[PDB]
Amino acid sequence: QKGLAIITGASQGIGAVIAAGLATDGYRVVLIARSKQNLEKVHDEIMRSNKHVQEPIVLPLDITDCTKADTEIKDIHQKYGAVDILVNAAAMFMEPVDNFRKIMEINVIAQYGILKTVTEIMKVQKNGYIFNVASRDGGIYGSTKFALLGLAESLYRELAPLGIRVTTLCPGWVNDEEMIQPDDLLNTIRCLLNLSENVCIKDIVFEMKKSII
Amino acid sequence: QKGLAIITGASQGIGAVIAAGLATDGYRVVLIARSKQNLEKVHDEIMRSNKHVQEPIVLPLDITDCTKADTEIKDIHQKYGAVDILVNAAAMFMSEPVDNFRKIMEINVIAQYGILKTVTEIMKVQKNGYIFNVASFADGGIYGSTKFALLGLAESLYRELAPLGIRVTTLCPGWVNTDMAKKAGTPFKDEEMIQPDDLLNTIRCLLNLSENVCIKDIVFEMKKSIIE
Amino acid sequence: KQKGLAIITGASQGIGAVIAAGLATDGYRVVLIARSKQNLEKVHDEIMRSNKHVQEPIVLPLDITDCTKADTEIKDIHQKYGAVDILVNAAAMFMDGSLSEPVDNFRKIMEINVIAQYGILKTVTEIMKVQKNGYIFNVASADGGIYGSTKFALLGLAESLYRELAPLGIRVTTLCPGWVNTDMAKKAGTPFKDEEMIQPDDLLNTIRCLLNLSENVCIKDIVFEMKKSIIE
Amino acid sequence: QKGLAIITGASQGIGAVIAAGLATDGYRVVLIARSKQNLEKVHDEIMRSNKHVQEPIVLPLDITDCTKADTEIKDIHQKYGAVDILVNAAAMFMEPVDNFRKIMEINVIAQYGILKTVTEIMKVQKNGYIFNVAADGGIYGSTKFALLGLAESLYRELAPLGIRVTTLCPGWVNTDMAKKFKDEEMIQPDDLLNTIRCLLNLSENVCIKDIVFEMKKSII
Repeated sequence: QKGLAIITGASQGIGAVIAAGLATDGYRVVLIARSKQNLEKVHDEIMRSNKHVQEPIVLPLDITDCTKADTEIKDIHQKYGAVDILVNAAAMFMEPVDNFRKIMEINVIAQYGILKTVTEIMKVQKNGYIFNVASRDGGIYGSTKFALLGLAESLYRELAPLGIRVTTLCPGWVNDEEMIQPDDLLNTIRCLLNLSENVCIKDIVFEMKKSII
Repeated sequence: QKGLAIITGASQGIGAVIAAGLATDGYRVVLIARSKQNLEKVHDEIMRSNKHVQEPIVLPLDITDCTKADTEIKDIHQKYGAVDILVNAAAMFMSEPVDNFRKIMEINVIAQYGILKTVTEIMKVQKNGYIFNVASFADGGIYGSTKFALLGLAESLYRELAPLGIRVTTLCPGWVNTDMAKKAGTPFKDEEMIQPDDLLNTIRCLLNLSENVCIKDIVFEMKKSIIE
Repeated sequence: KQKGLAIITGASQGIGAVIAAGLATDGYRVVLIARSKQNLEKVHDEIMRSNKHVQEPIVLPLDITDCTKADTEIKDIHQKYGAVDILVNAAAMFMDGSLSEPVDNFRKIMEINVIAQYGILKTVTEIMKVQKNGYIFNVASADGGIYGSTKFALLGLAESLYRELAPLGIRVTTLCPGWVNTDMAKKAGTPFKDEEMIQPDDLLNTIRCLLNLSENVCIKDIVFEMKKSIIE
Repeated sequence: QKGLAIITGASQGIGAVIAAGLATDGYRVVLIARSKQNLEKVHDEIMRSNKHVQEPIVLPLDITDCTKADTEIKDIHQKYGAVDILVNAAAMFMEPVDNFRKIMEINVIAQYGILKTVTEIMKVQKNGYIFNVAADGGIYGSTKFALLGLAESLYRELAPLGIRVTTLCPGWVNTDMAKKFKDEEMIQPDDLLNTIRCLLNLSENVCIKDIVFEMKKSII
């Protein structure tokens, strides 16, 4: 647990909890989002709750701005070294056609841009771990949800032979503790990071007890 | 009485086969593809091969232009009546990846969404209809993302349209023996692949099932593939 | 290619009875398997009344749990009538044993549904393996896990024979319908109207469609859902 | 307080590694298998391997003998109390007809029997966790699916009762049960042990039906 940890949706909920979780674990986290108001908030807390932490890297950014987002990340790669972890924890953004195109762009294209950038870096490293946090209208939501899965699926198979691992975590509801707690997703990741170097888990599906029956 | 059967990618391969077949069965097929010229040929072949068939409607169209697609199809519906079937048989399309990824999503997913929205609007009003989807390697995940997005779309509509009386079935064949197969990178002999008629006859079987039977999808596999 | 023998289990009623009838009308010489000789004969007589010129159905009074007697009878018919083109496993699901110990009920349930099925399969597949051709069709349908386990065991069996038999020219397809409109549905007290359910003919017509696909086309399974079930 | 942790296939391989792991963690583990002496080994290793540990109960038992198994498990429950965990790590025992019948008895009928007994107990406690470790004519395939259908069935049947179930489906794991091709860089038994560790620590309302472990190698 020594290199950088890029985390989208880092200023809120799950992204924030995992950011503070890996920072405590030793990684140097890169907090991506927009609010150089909400991020710093995560920055200050992290380092105000730890005896010793590498200190978070506040990178205000709109990942939907693909070109810029790619520049920002590369720059961060030039200054602070290798990237060991990428956690896609950004919340999903749910005339008809125009809206569907817009939902695909923000939820899938942008994500693809980030993976594209971070994957080039990791392959040069022959190592790295990618974590995807999912969830679970004439098909808008479904098409978008599967688009991300199929993307994860493809990367899983082609990045494995190169030492890079991909795991998508699919929980039902998470924030009332009748749901899946954010710490559950964080601890499952710590477990993942600690498995044998040759072990690959495609994904893990988290279901709420109440939802089962 | 058999109404309209709209087929996309109707000028070549699987589409041309299913279109010619449904026309023979008695539907008035609407042939959609970019080339007016190549569509007229499928149209010609049909008239020629059938004694009594409703003349296919040649609709040169780029489904990417969802606005034009909606207008044209609704005009056809107003003029010819009920739309019984939609067969999405358009071929899968595949300087900068991110923009390339967008064009691939737009052409394969966004466009089909447009056609599906138009047609389902018509079918929802009729409280009847059958939608068939014909589906079919690294690259940073572009191919799989696109494919899964179509299935996710299909999955959602299957559930949403069921109660309205509209059925949806996605057909997933491995390599299919059409000219498009040879021009693609097919390493198998004609015989070894899934045949075009297999898909058409499966669609024929689906159309004949009782009204309340729903089959989300049928996966077609090559003996050869299983062997290997 | 002349049409040969078509063996149907659970042929005296329900879905099996309907498929057997249709296959007889299609030209196959059907072998009706079930325990009731009386009821098998009624099916035999009904088919002949529907069409007197059809190949005459072979009535085979059998308890398929008697794997040895099943093997013997089936093989004699193969010796007698030739090539076995089709096997349809449509015997109903025996789901309940009135006994004290559940572990014992689980044994009996597994014996009657999986081991028995395995037996029939073993006999017919070795016949088809010699022929290098044939088509096998399976009709699927707080237990403490007893039901679910028996159901998957059957699916697990089908899935492996699918891969195992494909290269031998033998195809396997499992049909998984929700409620089907037959007398057995009535016997099971279905809460649905007849038309609301999947009709028997849909399974029969789907089997007919599979039999006409090109020889190299393999479809492991087809799932049938009732509009209502989805609407619910 | 941590109660009993029942482990089948505890005398060797994965079950062995899982048993010693849970012992070190705090549970009083019941070691089930046929070889008494081998169960003893695990017992003593665990003993000498930890400064302090609840002493493992050695239970020489052929779970094939259902009635005896149920009895033996009830005594331990009577005598020692609550059952927190049940780890089915027993190996897959593999006229063909009668042979298939035997394979089902040993692998599925027997396991059902164990689950029945343990489930009854956890039912009352309203708490508990069950962990499953997963030209033939379809025998192996059938058996494997049978076990899965059972686990899937219980998964949603026990969830509302406060009892969780998770099936761990690994590929090749490096245990000496290596009768039969990879170079000691398969799945390590510790990976399964640690995964179970993680699952035990998740919120009590989170449910994970199964986890598929693959070899970076197997994905060519």
